[PDB]
Amino acid sequence: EDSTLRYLQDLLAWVEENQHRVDGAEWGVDLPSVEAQLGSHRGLHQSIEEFRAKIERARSDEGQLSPATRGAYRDCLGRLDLQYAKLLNSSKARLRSLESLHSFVAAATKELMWLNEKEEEEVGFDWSDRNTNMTAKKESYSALMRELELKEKKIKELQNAGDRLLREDHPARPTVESFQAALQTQWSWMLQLCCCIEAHLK
Repeated sequence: EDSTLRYLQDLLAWVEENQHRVDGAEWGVDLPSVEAQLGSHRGLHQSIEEFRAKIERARSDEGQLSPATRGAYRDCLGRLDLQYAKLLNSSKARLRSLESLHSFVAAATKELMWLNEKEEEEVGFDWSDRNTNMTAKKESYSALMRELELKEKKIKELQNAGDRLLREDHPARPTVESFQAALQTQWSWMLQLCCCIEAHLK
């Protein structure tokens, strides 16, 4: 009777609270925070997929109702199939977006650390007059240029990847943009460093 209506409304409420959960969730602002959101959403998404079994069971118990109540029951089933479809598609899209975000953020983080580490090294080296071997200094700078020429292509590859996500209207725009800005800033610092260095080689 009403224990029936209550069960269908319970399933509806579950779907509805999770729609709320998916719709309002964060994306992350750095590698560890994005990984956490992705990890968390993977479990939520599995749970949503698994929820289907409860709907197909409610669907199965269809033939258990008397003729006078099958109509209303099916109506409610239709609402449930509908809301669930919305939820599942929202959850898939969130997973997809989290995966592409994580991939981009992970690659950018790696290149930011490489750049920062390279800067430390090159700052440590004695480029000044105290180092009297101008030949050795020139050979080091050349080796640096060689490395940066390769690295620059990778950085460009990353910026483009970010642009693709934006063109895609990725819902984590702010995080993507902030990593694009971070990469460009670090690159400019590296370029600046190269200028300081060549000042000692003239």
